[PDB]
Amino acid sequence: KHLERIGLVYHPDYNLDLGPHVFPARKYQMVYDLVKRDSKLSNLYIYKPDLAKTKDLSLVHTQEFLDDFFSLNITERTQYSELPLTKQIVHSFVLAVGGTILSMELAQKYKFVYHIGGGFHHSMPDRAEGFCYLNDAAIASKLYQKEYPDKKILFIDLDLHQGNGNSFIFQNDPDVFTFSMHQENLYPKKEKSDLDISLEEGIGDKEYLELLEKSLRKIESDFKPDLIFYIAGADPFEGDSLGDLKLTFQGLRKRDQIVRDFAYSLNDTRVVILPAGGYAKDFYDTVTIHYNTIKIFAAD
Ligand SMILES: CCCCCC/C=C/CCCC(=O)O
Ligand SMILES: [K+]
Ligand SMILES: [Zn+2]
Repeated sequence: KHLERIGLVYHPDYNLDLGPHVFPARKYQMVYDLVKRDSKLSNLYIYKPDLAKTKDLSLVHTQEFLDDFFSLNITERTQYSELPLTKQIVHSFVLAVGGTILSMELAQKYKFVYHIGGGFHHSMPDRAEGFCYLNDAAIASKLYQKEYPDKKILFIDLDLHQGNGNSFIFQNDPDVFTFSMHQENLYPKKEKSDLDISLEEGIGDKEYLELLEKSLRKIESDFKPDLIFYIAGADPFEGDSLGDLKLTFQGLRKRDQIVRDFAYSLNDTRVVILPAGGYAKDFYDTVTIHYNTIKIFAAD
């Protein structure tokens, strides 16, 4: 009964100008600004992380990989990232891992924590890929598991792309369940999640949401989570420049509402919400979709 509805995590140093790169790495500050500009949401508490500890990074990542990451070294461990490797990028990723860990800690007092940052679901123990250098949700999961050895974690991954890093890290862990709905013909090389729904180009709201509702029933038939990481990507949007799925703004809202309501129906459960991707042709649509997720989870 102590639980408050929703808190936010953010750090302004997440934001980077990546120049011509496809990834809108300044989305975070504008999602944050839309929150600040809203008279309802501007009343939520915002928490700021410190840099994640290297010892915590090591719960998921190999020392060889961390050596290459921190030294800005170009090797097989870093060269598949599809991103530059600069001190600013290192700094932004280590802060964001700190943010996702903080979000998970905040789930002790909030039903929902929306992290305006993170969702690095392609990051592997020994190699970066898919614009992801460190695995924020995997690291936070390992910490949560040390705190609560009996508790269970569900990843609901509704970003356009499979959460392969998470599927791989948790493939032999019975206390973690990975669920993903993703476009099948895109990056990445597919791992075996606990439940994968392979989507075809052109899927619309009705079919997508039907598959989601069915999938959540399937999950709960097999698995009762205490903590959920909801990877609430913006990239299934019909206007996305990378994806070919055709979810509307209202479809993405309904998606978020379905996940929200699934959590509400499980009394002990808490949710950390992570934005992951989004490549709308209009940058402002990406921002708007993430803002809409916050508004959904914050709703009366
Ligand atoms: C903040 C600067 C660094 C770029 C952050 C990249 C985050 C990638 C997230 C997942 C990609 C996707 O699933 O579409
Ligand atoms: K996904
Ligand atoms: Zn994505």
